[PDB]
Amino acid sequence: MSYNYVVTAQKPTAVNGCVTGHFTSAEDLNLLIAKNTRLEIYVVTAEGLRPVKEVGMYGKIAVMELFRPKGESKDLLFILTAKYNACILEYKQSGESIDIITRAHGNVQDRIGRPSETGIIGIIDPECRMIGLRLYDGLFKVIPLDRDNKELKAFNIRLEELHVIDVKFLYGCQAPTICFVYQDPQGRHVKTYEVSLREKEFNKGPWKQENVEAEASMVIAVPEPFGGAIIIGQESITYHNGDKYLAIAPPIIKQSTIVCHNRVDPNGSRYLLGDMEGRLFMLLLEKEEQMDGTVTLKDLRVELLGETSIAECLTYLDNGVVFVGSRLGDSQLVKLNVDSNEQGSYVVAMETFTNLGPIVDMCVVDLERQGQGQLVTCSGAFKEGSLRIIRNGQKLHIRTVPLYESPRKICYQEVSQCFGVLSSRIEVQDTSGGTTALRPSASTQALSSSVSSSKLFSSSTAPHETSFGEEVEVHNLLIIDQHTFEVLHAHQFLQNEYALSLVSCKLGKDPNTYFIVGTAMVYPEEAEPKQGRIVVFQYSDGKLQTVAEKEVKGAVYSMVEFNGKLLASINSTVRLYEWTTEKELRTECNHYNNIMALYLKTKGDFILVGDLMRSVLLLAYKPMEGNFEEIARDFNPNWMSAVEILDDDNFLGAENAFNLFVCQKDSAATTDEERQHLQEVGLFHLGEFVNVFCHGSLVMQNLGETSTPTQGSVLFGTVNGMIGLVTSLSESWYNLLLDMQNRLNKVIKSVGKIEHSFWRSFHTERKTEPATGFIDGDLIESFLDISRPKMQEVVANLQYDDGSGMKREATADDLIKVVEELTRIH
Amino acid sequence: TKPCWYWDKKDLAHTPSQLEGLDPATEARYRREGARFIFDVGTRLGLHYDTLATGIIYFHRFYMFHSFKQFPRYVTGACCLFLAGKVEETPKKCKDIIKTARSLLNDVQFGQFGDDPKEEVMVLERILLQTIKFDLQVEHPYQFLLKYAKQLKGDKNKIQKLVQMAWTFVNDSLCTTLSLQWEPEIIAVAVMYLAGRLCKFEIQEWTSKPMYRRWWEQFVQDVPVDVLEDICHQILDLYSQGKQQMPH
Amino acid sequence: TESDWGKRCVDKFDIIGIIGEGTYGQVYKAKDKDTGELVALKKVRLDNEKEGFPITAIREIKILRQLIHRSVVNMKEIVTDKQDALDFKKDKGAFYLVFEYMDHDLMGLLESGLVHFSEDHIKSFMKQLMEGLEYCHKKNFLHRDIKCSNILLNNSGQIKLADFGLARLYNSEESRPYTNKVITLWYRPPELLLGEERYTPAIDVWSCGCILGELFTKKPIFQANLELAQLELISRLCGSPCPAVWPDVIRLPYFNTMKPKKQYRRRLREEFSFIPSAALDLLDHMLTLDPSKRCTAEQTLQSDFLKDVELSKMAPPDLPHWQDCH
Ligand SMILES: CC[C@H](CO)Nc1nc(NCc2ccc(-c3ccccn3)c(F)c2)c2ncn(C(C)C)c2n1
Repeated sequence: MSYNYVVTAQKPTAVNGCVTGHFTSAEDLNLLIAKNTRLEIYVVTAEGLRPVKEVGMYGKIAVMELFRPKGESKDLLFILTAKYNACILEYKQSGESIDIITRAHGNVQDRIGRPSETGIIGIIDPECRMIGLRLYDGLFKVIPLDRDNKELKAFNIRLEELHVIDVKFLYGCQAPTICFVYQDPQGRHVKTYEVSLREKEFNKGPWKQENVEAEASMVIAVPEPFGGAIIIGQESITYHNGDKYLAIAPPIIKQSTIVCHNRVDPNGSRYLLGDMEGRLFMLLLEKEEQMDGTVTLKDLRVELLGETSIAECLTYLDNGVVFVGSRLGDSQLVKLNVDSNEQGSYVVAMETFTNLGPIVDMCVVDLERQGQGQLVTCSGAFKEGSLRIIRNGQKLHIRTVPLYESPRKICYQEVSQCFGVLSSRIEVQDTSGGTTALRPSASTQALSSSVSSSKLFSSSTAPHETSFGEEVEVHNLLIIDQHTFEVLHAHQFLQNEYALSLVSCKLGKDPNTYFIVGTAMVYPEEAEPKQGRIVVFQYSDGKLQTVAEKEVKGAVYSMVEFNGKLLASINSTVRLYEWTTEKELRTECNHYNNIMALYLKTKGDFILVGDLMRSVLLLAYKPMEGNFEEIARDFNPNWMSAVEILDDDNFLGAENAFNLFVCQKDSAATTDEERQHLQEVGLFHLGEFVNVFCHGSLVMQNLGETSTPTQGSVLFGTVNGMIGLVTSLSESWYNLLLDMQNRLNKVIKSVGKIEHSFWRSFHTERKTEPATGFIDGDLIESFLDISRPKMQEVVANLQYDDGSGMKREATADDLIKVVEELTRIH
Repeated sequence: TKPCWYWDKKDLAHTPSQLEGLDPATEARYRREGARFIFDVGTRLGLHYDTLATGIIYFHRFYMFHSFKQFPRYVTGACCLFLAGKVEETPKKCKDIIKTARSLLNDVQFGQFGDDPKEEVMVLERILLQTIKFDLQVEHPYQFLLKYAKQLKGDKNKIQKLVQMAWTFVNDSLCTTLSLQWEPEIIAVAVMYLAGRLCKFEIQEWTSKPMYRRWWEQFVQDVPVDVLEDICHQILDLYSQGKQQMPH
Repeated sequence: TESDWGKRCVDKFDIIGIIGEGTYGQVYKAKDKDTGELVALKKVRLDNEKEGFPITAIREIKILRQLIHRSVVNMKEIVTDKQDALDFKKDKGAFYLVFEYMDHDLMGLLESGLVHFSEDHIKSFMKQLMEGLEYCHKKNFLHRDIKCSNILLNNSGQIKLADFGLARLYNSEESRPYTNKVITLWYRPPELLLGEERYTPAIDVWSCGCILGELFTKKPIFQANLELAQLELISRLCGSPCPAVWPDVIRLPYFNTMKPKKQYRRRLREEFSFIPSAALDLLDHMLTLDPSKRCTAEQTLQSDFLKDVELSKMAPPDLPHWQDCH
């Protein structure tokens, strides 16, 4: 068996949702911000946000909504986790003591159901009579909000429309009514139903179904003054109430897909809309009241306000202040002005909240010779793309290096005092026949620049037609200085060439240090790339020189230096190249038993291969024979996102299901089969998407022995900005820390009453297994924060065991030391 | 695709054993003893008639590819039965097969099994499988005797007499080389033909085509009487050579 | 000739890797040196010498040389390790069963979450599967073990069955004792959960139906660890075994022993109301408690769902090979 420890170094930073209400007091205006597994509660001041409380939940927050049922003084909070844990929460404050109450809880998972494409949707009735949930295709789940439903029991109504895009509870209906956009073979339609708690079935809807834009995306419930709904698409916005139908199709929105909406004025006159290119719009409901006293929606208007960070969620707070919740870039507080500035913008940024964004890749480098270590991340996307320099301070100190284009890979080249970064930017087919970039960015603002002139694929004769307005990716290699982070150079790759891998190393007997990039030729027609290049560059005297190029019949997904040779993955094939005295790559040997060789890692003469679906494989170079051999494969099937080698026997992997596992050699020679069978000895549900595993530590400022029981440092980066660390334990320490977890879980009160053991259970749509071989360090590190009565309760009847005896009981003041030492690895 | 498992009578003088110096009479004597060994052993255990036959068809085919002077017959027989049991889903442990052999064999005969009987047998399985070209499925005259008998209508007692006498002839055919010369369907018809001539019954009347004097041609196409007469001659020879007489 | 099996050496194949763990040996992927054909080699070890050649392999050889269908995996030949050629007794070498190479296994594709099956895709898949089961059921051979791991699909959209290790012939007029525990619990019919030893060919149908639901949910239907818990899950959906629907349930050994929590009512149509009508009728009939009332393969092919599917269309299932990378 294997024993490992996993802790969070940086909590998730990306904003996954945000709501406003009166949650802490019936009087205060609250802003609740949801980050993966984290809930942040703020109070809205005139200057900005006053933080008041932050809690963690044993689950990914999928639904977050505030509501106030008749009889309550203040808003209650509903949260549904991605594993279908549902709860109703309350804020209670006794002077200085702040705690969160679990009012109702349960798991709403069905034994049979097909998870929907558009994801979990949760909505609440305007009269707070019920919670609607859209978990599975063909079904609508109702939790009625009666006082006695403390377990959140619920029933399913059969839904004929299998493919639902979005649904909201509409305002101003005689009975609870839902308005949804659905897709069947004839296009998309907007249809309405009425919900009966007494009958437990749908009834005919208030207004006629209409057939809407093919890419109709979002449904807006309009307040009672106007009633009805607004449907947001790619080209048009429409309003559907009864016999009333409006449609505005302003050309400005066609340019970028609108992803978020929020209501500014409670009457419904004004709404906020945001799009993927970061633009912020105002949607205006121009009202014409009729003489009888009725209020009719005369027309809709769209007005461009300015630019924000590409926003996942918007929420208007008060006065001219709006909170921009961003998943791909920094979140913001921006003020909307009545008067435009001299550039024509009504939006002016107030505060910027750091978001490490998606961490596509990262490396650890000792920039200052501190003996420590700094983490340089590829963070963000599109106009939010950036590098982040992260060093341990008690807080982390983070420098931001804006790129305005998407970073893809990073590697450090000490000889050149610079980084090499792979990036891609979006240009659009323009009237010239070429393309035009939406904005300048790192690859266009380099001091010196170059473009590949390779003739390898120039024979073409393969037609790829272009339509005006279509997007394309343009890929570059950026040379960036390690002190200033000036873009010294930018190398643009071939048209339709994607840069997928980057290394910096010396090869063979060649003393030069090179940047080597692995490319794949991507054409929309191809399901799998069939052409690719390995390019050897040299950065010398402020210029990047193309040294050698090797054509390959596939995608060079990953490349790694291997004892002076170049090891690369080309689709299925895994290949080792030698670097000749003629400065050309020469193939030595190949391995072909892979579906798709997405990730590579090495140690000595051993290689670990991460396949798309066939998990991890341990390869070996047999030096005497000059070929690859197969040591052992994980026959259990997993979709892999990143892999790392822990030691010569233990191997770490990350699943696309937000899970982590550890495979070990069986190391028993009773049969060749046991040797060739990698055993999954560790299973752990992380809750984050790991893109990169990297050996190192930022706390190496002490660089000293006698500071940790645990050994090894594997840092990892995730899509939600979370940075974590994995380290190994001895059997004795794990059994101690494990036994302590079980004790802590009985003592610590969970938000939503979610069992910790359930949360960390390995979970895919098809399997659920109890966690094994992993210590949730974030649970262990919470021992220090629990009250003294609880601490002594944890250590009761606890006997520590170790090799060489020492079967003794330990006190709580002993453990406060042990955990404090463990809080030092990060 | 699938191998040819049938030879011509003339080809049986060029069995490996014959060329190593075994005379035609002796190879046939060896053939009977080995087959009867397989039969008696399996009967002493609890085995389906198909399992016994499968071992015997294996044994017979084997010594068309190897010589008796280098492969002791009772070891081969035991090995065939052991494999036949696994093929026909009537499995037996090799040790149980060996024990039954010791009960039925002379001490001299059990000498063929050498110092370690189970080993000599289990080791042969490799050769047996390669020899039979891994064609394990075998059809036997029994199924055709019943399939064809079922399509006959008449006095139940007269029909049953034909079936039992014929079933006796099939069991005797396993001792002969016929399993190597003629397909099982032809044998089932041949043993029916013989029972018909001996019981003075006229089978055509029971067939659906009573005027079709060549009654068998509605079961087995393209079989001349020549063949049925040769087979009958070969079956009755065993009785005339031995002290045993036709069952009747 | 092509028919002289067991002599050709495994030298003739370049071994690419090990695709899977086997029952009697490891399964290797290889390329034929002479033709370039990709094959799948399953290793058979008679070195154990406990019982010599494993019966599991004997069944797979005996049956697959007799059975030829587009949905039945083809055993191409049997090859051997290098021969000592001096004494056969010394030889401890092993045999290899050559099979065609199928690109993926259904469990793998579902577990990698890389497949989206449209109604039309499920039609092509279930049609091939049940046509193959019909061929075998018409030849009176029983798979006795149906699982997602055992159904292999080529990228071309062809389907093949590949678990004849636990196969035996069934005689309709003459019933005999059979091995009780034959299917992976997830795809085991209620009869075998209650211990019926004289089982009909319909044990395989129950399994194929479990798959039909799985293709529509992408999650196995009856996931349990213990035989009683499995009967409970089946009962929660199909209804509790009782003489009202299964008149011979009292004849089955464990009926008085193994009771579910309640006498549940059948809800199969309610919990699967998101499935197309033609498919739901196929599922409801295939997941019938009484094996004598459970539909056969020929009847499944003469269904509104699978009857009018053109086998030529062979719509490939959807695999997102490039989008997955990022
Ligand atoms: C059915 C037993 C299991 C199912 O799983 N193995 C099996 N998988 C076959 N084909 C499916 C298959 C399974 C695994 C991989 C794989 C694994 C690791 C790395 C690279 N590839 C694979 F690329 C293809 C296949 N094709 C013919 N056979 C014969 C032996 C019947 C087969 N056997």
